[PDB]
Amino acid sequence: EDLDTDNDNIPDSYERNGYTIKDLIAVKWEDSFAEQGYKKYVSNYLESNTAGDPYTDYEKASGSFDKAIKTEARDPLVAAYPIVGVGMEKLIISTN
Amino acid sequence: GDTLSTIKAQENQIGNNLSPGDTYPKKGLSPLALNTMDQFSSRLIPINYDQLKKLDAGKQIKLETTQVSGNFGTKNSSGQIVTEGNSWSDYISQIDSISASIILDTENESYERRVTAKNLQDPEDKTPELTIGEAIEKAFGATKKDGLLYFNDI
Amino acid sequence: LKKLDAGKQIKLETTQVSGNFGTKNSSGQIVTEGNSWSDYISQIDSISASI
Ligand SMILES: [Ca+2]
Ligand SMILES: [Ca+2]
Repeated sequence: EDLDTDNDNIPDSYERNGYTIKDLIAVKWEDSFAEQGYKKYVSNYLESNTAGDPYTDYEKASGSFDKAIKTEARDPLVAAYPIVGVGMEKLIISTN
Repeated sequence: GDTLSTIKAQENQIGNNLSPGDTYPKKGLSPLALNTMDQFSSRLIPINYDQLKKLDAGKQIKLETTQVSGNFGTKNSSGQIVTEGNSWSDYISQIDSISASIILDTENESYERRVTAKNLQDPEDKTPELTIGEAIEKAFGATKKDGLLYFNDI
Repeated sequence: LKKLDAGKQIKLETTQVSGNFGTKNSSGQIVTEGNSWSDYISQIDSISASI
């Protein structure tokens, strides 16, 4: 419909059933889109950050966010949260 | 294999300007010294005793540039160029993630360019698709005479 | 030091702690700078029963 509770750019019914982003606009998903390479997205219709990451549902779905984050992060249900670690290679001791 | 130290450039060793193809210090000037380790240029870089014994026996210390910081310039609400708060580290990864690197030696004068490459697995990527020849022609500004590319005369 | 090497132990007591909480700014971005807990610690302790 035209209702919008979370006040993102995606209507609630589209979030409930399914939607895909084309021409920077969210449209109702049809099963014929899968052969063109499109994807089907579903997310919370009462929230603006379904996954908890700083980017919203419309930003993630449309890819309007940073271009160095992976494609899998573009669906609203996966968080774009980096995992950084530190690994030691060698140790040097300078006797005083 | 031992990294003696990693030092960021303090206020003494910061280049105010570096044009494409230029050099800091400019051509005709001596190299700048880098002999301070702390943040306020109050401490000198130390080395061990075994490291010094290695050094006086002929071994050489190599220098590796891991990363480089810097700013770029744009126009504010007025006509004044402002280069404070603008950084390149915000765009380095985004540029590297969607571009193909091309280099060109041409007798000790290197050129490095990045050209946008279209993703064929994304139906919503509208960036035009280019061949390798078109990318080479665009990046280096080479001209076409008889179906071939000449940089200036080569 | 002479006490310490004779067997006595050092006890550690936490007198107070400091930290910030998260809230939404004009955008949808969580900000946790300047939102301290020491402003509300006394107000919460003065009208509440601890369980
Ligand atoms: Ca919505
Ligand atoms: Ca939503």
